[PDB]
Order: sequence, then structure tokens, then C-alpha cells
Amino acid sequence: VQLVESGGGLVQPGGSRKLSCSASGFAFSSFGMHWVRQAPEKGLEWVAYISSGSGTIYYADTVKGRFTISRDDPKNTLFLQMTSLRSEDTAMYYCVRSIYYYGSSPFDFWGQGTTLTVSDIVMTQATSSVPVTPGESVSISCRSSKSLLHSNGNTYLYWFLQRPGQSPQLLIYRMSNLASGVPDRFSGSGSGTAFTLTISRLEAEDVGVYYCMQHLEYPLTFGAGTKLEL
Amino acid sequence: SELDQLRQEAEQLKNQIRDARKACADATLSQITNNIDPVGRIQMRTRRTLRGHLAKIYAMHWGTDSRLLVSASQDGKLIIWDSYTTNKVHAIPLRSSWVMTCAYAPSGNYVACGGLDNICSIYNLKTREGNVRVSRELAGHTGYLSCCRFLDDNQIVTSSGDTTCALWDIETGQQTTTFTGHTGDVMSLSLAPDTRLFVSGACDASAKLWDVREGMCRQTFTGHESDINAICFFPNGNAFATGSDDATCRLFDLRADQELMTYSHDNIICGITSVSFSKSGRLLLAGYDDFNCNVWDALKADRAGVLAGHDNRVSCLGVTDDGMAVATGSWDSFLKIWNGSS
Amino acid sequence: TASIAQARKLVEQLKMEANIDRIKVSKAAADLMAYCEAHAKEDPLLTPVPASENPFR
Amino acid sequence: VSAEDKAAAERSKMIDKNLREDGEKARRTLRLLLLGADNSGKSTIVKQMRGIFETKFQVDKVNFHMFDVGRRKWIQCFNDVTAIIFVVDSSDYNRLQEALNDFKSIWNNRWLRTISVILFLNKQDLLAEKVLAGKSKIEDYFPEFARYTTPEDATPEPGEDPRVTRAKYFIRKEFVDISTASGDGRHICYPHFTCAVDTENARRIFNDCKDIILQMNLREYNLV
Amino acid sequence: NRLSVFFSVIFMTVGILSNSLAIAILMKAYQRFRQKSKASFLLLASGLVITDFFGHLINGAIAVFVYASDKEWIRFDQSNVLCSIFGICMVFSGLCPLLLGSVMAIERCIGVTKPIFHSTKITSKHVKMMLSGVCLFAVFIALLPILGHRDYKIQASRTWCFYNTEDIKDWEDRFYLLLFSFLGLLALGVSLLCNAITGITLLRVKFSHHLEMVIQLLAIMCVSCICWSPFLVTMANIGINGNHSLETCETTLFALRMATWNQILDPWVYILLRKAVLKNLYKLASQ
Ligand SMILES: CCCCC[C@H](O)/C=C/[C@@H]1[C@@H](C/C=C\CCCC(=O)O)[C@@H](O)C[C@H]1O
Repeated sequence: VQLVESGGGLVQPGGSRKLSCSASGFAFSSFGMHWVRQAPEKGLEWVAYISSGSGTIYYADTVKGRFTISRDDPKNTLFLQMTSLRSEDTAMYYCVRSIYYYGSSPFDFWGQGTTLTVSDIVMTQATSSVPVTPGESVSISCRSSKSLLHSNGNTYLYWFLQRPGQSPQLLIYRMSNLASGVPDRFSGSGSGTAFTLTISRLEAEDVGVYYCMQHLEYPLTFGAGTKLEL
Repeated sequence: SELDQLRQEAEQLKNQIRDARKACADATLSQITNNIDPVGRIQMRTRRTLRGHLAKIYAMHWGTDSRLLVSASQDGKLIIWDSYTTNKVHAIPLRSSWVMTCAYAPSGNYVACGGLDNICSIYNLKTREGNVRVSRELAGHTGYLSCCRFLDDNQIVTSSGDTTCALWDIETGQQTTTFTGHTGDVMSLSLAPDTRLFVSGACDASAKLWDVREGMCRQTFTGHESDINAICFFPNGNAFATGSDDATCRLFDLRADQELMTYSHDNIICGITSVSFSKSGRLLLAGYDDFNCNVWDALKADRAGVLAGHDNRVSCLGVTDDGMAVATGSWDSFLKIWNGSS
Repeated sequence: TASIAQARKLVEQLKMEANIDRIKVSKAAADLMAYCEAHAKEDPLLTPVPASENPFR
Repeated sequence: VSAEDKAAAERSKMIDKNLREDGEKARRTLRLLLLGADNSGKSTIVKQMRGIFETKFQVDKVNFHMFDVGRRKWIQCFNDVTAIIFVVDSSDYNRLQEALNDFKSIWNNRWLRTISVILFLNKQDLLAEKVLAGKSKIEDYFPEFARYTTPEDATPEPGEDPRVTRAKYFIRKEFVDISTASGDGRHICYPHFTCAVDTENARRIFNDCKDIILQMNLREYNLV
Repeated sequence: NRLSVFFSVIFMTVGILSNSLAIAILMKAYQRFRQKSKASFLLLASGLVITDFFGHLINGAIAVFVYASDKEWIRFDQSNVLCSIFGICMVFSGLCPLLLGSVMAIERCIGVTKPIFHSTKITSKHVKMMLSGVCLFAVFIALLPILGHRDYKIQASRTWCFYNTEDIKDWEDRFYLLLFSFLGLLALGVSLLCNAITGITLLRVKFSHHLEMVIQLLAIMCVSCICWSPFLVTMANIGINGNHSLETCETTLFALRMATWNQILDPWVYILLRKAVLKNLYKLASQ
């Protein structure tokens, strides 16, 4: 599975730029797609979502009316037409896939990201930084303004790990399920509006920033971010 | 000379087995269970109706989570359902449309199907590409695949129309054990809860108890007058039930090596296509060709209730592992979910 | 000589089925009756659950 | 209904869309079940028109799918085919009674009560030569053939020996007598006389399929 | 005089009962026949009976209230809301059965003359599009006077509302009557033409269920014309002759009651008066 973004660069304020996301190694037409941007020295922010078959589209309020998201299934390309660019739009834009059915894992893969330069439920992660040592268990807590436990029994909380210099990686989906390819030492638990991520026998690769995202309803909001440092 | 002498010895052995069964047949299940109270009238309503198949539904199998199920139809579609919300999780197009059976892996990572193409195809439901693809095609049966059941992600037992059952190693694609002894087409098989034994029903009106590890037939059960179409183990694994074209259901006991009870009525004259037990085994559910599904008091051989909601032959049925609901398939291309109300 | 080989195989199989230990039917009948009574409370189809506990409302 | 439940339900309806599209393409071809004995020669009928052998041929821009399976249990799979192509060898008098009993089981099958049979009495050139030679007599196998006379309403082909016509009408009558013995019009047999070089077999199926579908519509329009 | 409460009540009572029985029979029949094929005739026949059920119900209920109100439209319909609703229902209740019968004739003409084409080319989607396309076209014509700033006027009997027929002056006033008659007669003509081709082909093909179908076609053709010709011709007569036409109140009222029986007899002509249907009704009554 690969997701390569292109089209980013330095633009003047008020201009327009086109972002392209080339998808390969998987069935692109079956996956809903997301754009998530990360401002420099800032957290992750969800931008837009186009469903499978382009039948459903959602936008963030900060970009609604200005950004256009589209996909080219025969060419396996995802597009993001951006207009009326502001200085607040300077970020790294990530191409993210997500497939939705019973027992699926949304946000399983993240793209490399492209650099763009311009010349609601609240997720609370109070502890921004945590001093950690290898081999020691680390716990990260998250809070939500609204109860993420839906009436169908599911609690829609997602955990992501962004190693320095790399794209974010899904660890836990729906607050309890361990993602594929993730070591079993990671575990998630929670109830109602409070959740915890436990990292037993922390290693060097576990160093990074941990975000908790809610998927109970749109817009999709992340946490501030908790950084683990040696 | 030698052949004539040997065939007489086989007849003597049949008499030896027959006399032994009568020796241990001191009482009857009806006499033993005459004291217990009847279950009353079993009223089950159609909670869900699964629509989307465009041909006759041949087989269905519940997942171990009691929520997902797979159905096989002769339109060439293997469809995985979310029974709670009636959503279609997957739609698997089959290379050959004449599918006759479907299996759901107890882990939930694979489904299997097979029909007139003599292939038991294995499909991987958990792929990084987001699509279901064929992982293994199990070739070697010279007849149509009539049933298949998973033991784990690497072992599956298939019954064929070539009068043989087989145990397959999915990783290598080769059959570790081949089961022979049936003189008619094997139509069904039921794995024991411990998955060390499995009974099979054939057109020769005989049910054979097989040892998966040993690879030989341990016991043989007779009493049906026509082809056996459905077989199902008792919940505890010490008995099983069969359904045949003679419009009867029979409860065979493994240890006693003989039939315990027959479930028949004068009004019923059509063949029986599928049988299943409730969670406690007190109720026996059988699908018939009169478009209905009768609920039997397994201990008293009384028809407790009727599931009459289909417009064609009830081809299959199944009960969830938690025993909450029963799904019935039919040739009218519709699946219905049934359960009782307080 | 195909028939003569098959006859030996059938006779050999019939010997094994005749040498198994068979319990009394009343003993086997009571075991099924005991199992059904023990698990009667946990059978949703036999004893319908309240509508709040039914996943198929 | 949560945010992911809606996206799952949208996925289900896209699956529903492709299910119905595939069903429409499936109904654009007529499915034929091919049956016959070892000596029938049904393969030659297939090849001239052109463990499951499938052949596709087109007549007047109509596509036919013919399945040659290479049976009381698996015959139920072809419960909804348009027609069954039962091919027999009429020259072989010894195996004619095999075909008649074979035809009766198919005709009186409980799951084929509404399926019409297109009977192909193949190898008529061999039948004509066998009657002309006189070495073998149909009366030897069928005693009633001695007292059987060709009906006055018969329409034999031009330049055909009356002995051949009498034999053909008796062979055909044996199969038709089975067909009319039961069914009450739910299904119809369509006998035809073909040879190993006939090129009109495909068109005969097309004309017979039209009557099979027409009878199906008439039941719908009337048996409300 | 010639008008009374019981005349509309009896027609409403019998018309509802006839269509309710046909709906129940079409419910069981469709499930049986949807497995064999798409059952396109049963879909159209279900819509025809369902549409006729609402026509007898909606229009019948209003008339009983009007009769119970002593026909005082001024005192109870000063805003003219009821009459405009009454006029729309009357147009839809008559134009839809005629258009459905025309499509039902074309569908079964293809099903008989070209059974292979009707099975391999015509899909279940097309049948439901035609069923929906006919109903939408009948609503469009019914709403045409509303979109043309016109309105439905109270008729001479003062018990039903329909198009303007007394003292038509503007060219648009006579246009609506002509359009309704033209659509009604064109549907009648295609229904006769296609049922004739079906009957002619069947008799030629026959020489099992051919005679039953041919008798059915004759019943459809006769009932659809004996009932609708007196009313459709009268509307075309007024639309051309204007007020000079000898179209008295009794003439048009009688032509309306005949056209009413077309929807009353449709369950029988299409569904109930059938050999298979009558056998079930006999055993049901005995049980
Ligand atoms: C233009 C097409 C009209 C057909 C409508 C539908 O087919 C039948 C409507 C009938 C309806 C007639 C409407 C007003 C009655 C005026 C006759 C009086 O007051 O005596 C009621 O009599 C009951 C119902 O059967």
C-alpha cells in the first residue's frame, strides 16, 4: 500500500493550489479518503472526507466553501482543490484512507504528506510531554467533551502515533481494538468521556506524539498531542 | 468360495452389531422423558429479512460472533451480512455459480464455498488491499462439494458427491486425510464441539461417525429410508440428529450406537433439508420442502412451533453460537432471522 | 480380484464397530435430559429474553 | 445511527447497486441444461452450433448458455434453467429403453415440474439406414410396434421411405407418451429429429425457447 | 332527483371491497411469480388496483361529506380549497387507470409477440420506471390547470369538481378538456390496438392458457370502452362545441357513473374473474 502526495509548494496568499494523491497497492475505489493537515509545530487537523463512490462529502468549517475534494478512481488519484489560501493554510497535508464496514479499521494507512507554504467535540490531552525510559510502562490519557459511547455499544475513539519525521500510524481503533501490524504491548481502555492508552515495555520506536481522535460524528477532531521523550 | 465365505461373515457381523444394540436398548427416550413438562408453544417472529440475493440460496453459516453470517446463492454471489443492521459487509463473486455450501471460519478471517466445480475455494476476508480474494482452491474431489466446515484457519473438512469426505491442509492445499466408507453421495457433515469427531450423512440413508485424527469410521447409524440431507451434532457432542427425504428426523446416540427418537408427523410428507439444535438442545429445528420450518421438542418428539415465513423450499437454517436467534434460508432468495418474545 | 479385496475391507470395518462399549439407552437418555435441564435457563429460543436484551428488536 | 454506521450503510447500498447490475446482465442470456447418454452425440450438436463444460452460441443476437455437466441431487441446481436439451440416439434400438427410463426420471423429477425439455432425437441418418437394411427389427424390443400404424395426419419429409417415417413416429411417440402422461401443461416436450450434419439445431432451440418463455408469461398473466 | 347519497356510497363501498380483495390476492400471487420471472404484469396490475383503491376512497369520501353538507359549497368551501383538491383527484383518478391500461397492453404485447426480448432486454427497473413514469405523468396533467393559473370549477350537479365545462371562453379553457380527452382516447386506442395484436397472435399460435388469455383480452377491451367512451367523447364534445353542445347535466353525470365502473370492474376484469382466482375464493368462503 502506497500513498504519494504532490503539488505542494510556496504560494502567495489568496491564490490556488492543487494537491494530488496517487494511490497504489490497494483497491482505491473501495476506500473512503480523508485529507488531514498538520501545521508546523502543531497537531493534526482533519480537512475533508470523500466517501467510497464520491456519494458523501464532508468539510471542516475552517475550509468549507474554499476547498474542493475529488477522486479519480480509474487513475487512482485523490485531489484537493484549494482556493482563497490564507496564511493559516500552511501545513503538511496527508492523504488518509478509511474503509467502513462492521469490524473494519478506518484510518489504517496514512500518506507521506506534501508541504504547502503560504507567504464540535473537543479532545483534551492535558499532558503535552512525558519523560519516559525504555522498558517502563507509559500511560496516556484522553478526554472528550461528549460521551463517545454510542447506543450501538461502540465507543469511537482512535489512537495515532506520529514518529518524528514520519506519517502518523494508527494504533487503536474504537478505543479497544489493536490495529494490524501494531505490537501487542499497546492497549487501550476507557469508559464514557475518559480513555487511557497503555504502552507496556516502552522501546525506542515508541517515541513520538500520540493523538486521540473521535469518530462519533463529523467534524473529526484530534487531541492536542502527547509527546513521549527519553 | 473365499468371497462367498467372507460375505457371510459380514452378515454375521451385522447381526452381532444389531444384537448388541438391542441388548443395551433397555428403555426408550419417550419413556424416560415422559415425566418432564412440555415446552409449550414456541412462537418466533421474523426480526430481520435479508434481501439482495438474485437466485436460490443454497447454504448459510453463522459467524462465531453471532452477528455476521455468510450466505451462498446460485447467482454466483457469496454475501457476508451484518444481521443486526442487515448491511452487506462483503459481496464475493464466485468463479463458478453452482455453489452448494458455504463455511465461515471460527476466527472470522476466511470463508469457504464449493459446488459443482469440485473445488473448495478459500477466501481471505482480512487483506491489506481492502478486497476479498481467493487464497486457496482445494482440488481433488471428483464430485460436487456438498458441505464444508472449518476446524481452524488451516484445517477444513469437506464432504463430496464422490462418496468421500476429506480433511485439507489449507497452507499446502493437499488433503491430509481421506474418509471412505459411504456408498452414496455425502450430503452433509457436522463437526463435534471439540472438533475431534464429525458425523456425515449420505444418500445411502446412513450416518457415519468419523475420527479426524485417526482417519477411520468409528460408528455407523441406520434407520432412515431415503437420502440423508442434513446432519447436526447435539450441543454436548454425545448425540446428533439427521434429516432425510422420508420426512423424518432421528436422534442418534453416539455411545448407545443406536437411534433414540424419531421426529415425524402424519401431515408431514416432504423431505427435510436442514436441522439444527437450540443452545440447550431442548428444541430441534428442521427445514422442510413445504416451505415451513418446524420446531420440535427434542426430548418428547412434539412439534413445539412452526416458522412459516418463506415462499419456497427452506434450503438451510442455523442457530447462533449464543443461541439468541435462528436464521433460515430458502429458494425464494430471502433469509429471515427468528427469535421469541417475552 | 477387486471384489475379494473389498469384502475383506468391509468385514474388517464391521469388526471394530462391534467391539465398542455401548451404554444403556436409559443412561444415555438421562444424559441428554440432564443437559437440557441444566442449560434451560440460558436458551433464548426456549425461554424468550426480554426485549431490552434482544439484539434483534 | 453513528458516523461509521452511515458510511457502512452507504457501502451496503453500493454493494446492492452492483448486485442488481449483475443480475440484469445474468438475465440477458438463456441458460440451457444439456443431457444425454454416452452414445447420444450431444457434443457434435454443441460443436456445430458453436467438471462442467459450458458453450456459448448466438441466434438472432440472443445469447444461449449451455451447460454440459461431466443425479437426483445435483440436478436441483438447474431448477431455473429455460430448457433441458435431452439428446438421444434413435438408431440404437438396444439402448432406447434406457433413454425412455432416463427421460421419465427427468420429466417426473419433483424439482423439474416447470422445466420444459427440448428433446433431440439425434442420428436420423443412422436410423434411416438401419430400417432400410432390415437386419434389426424394432418389434424385437418393442412388441407394440407391430400393431402401430402411422397416423393419417402425419407429414413426412419429401422423398422419405414410409418405413423410415413409421419408425420415426413410433420412436417419437414413446417419448411424447411419457411427457403427456403427467404434468398438466406445466411443462412441454419439444421433440425434433436431427442428424450429425444438421445445421438448424441452434435455430430449433431458439424457436422452442420462445414458446417456453411464452408459456411462462401466459401462466403469469392468467394464474393470478 | 337522479342524484342521491346512496348512489355514491354504494359505488364507493363496492369499489373499495373489490380492489381490497384484488390487492390481497395480488400480494400472494406476486411472491409466487417473482421467483419464476420479474412478474412485470403483476407489478403493473398491483399499481392499477392500488391507484383505483385511492380513487374510490379519496373521491368517495369527499362526495359523502358534500351530500351530508347539503351541497353548500359556499358555506363550507369559501376558500375554494376543497374543490381544487377535488378537481385534482378526479383527473388523477381517471387519467391514471387509462394510462396504466395502455402500458399494461404494450407490456403484454411484447411479452407475447417477442417473449425472448421481453425477458432478456426488459428489466425490473424499466417496469418500475414505467409504473412511476405513468403516475408522475398523470400528476403533471392533473397539476397543469394549477400551474396555468386556472382552477377546477364546481360542476352542474354541485357534488363534484372537475374541469371548466360550462361557458368556456378562453382557448386555454377548452385546451384542458381536449388534452384530457386526447390522452384518454389515445390510451384507449393503444389499449385496443395492443390487446388486438396480442389476441390475434395468440389465436394464430394456438391453431393451454391461450383461450383464458383471449377471453381476458376481450373483457379488457369491452369494459374499458363501454365505460370510458361516453365520458371521454363528452369532454371532447364540450371542448369543441362549447356551450352550444347538447351536454346536459344528466348526460355528463350518467357518463361519469359509467366511467366509475371501469375502476370498479378492473379488479374483476384483470384479477378476480380468473379461473385460478375463483377456485381459491370458493374454498376460502367454505372454510
Ligand atoms: C373523471 C374520472 C372519475 C373516476 C373516479 C373513480 O374512478 C371513481 C370515483 C367515484 C366518486 C365519484 C365522484 C363524484 C360522484 C358524483 C356523482 C354523484 O354525486 O351522484 C364517487 O362517486 C365514489 C367513486 O367510486
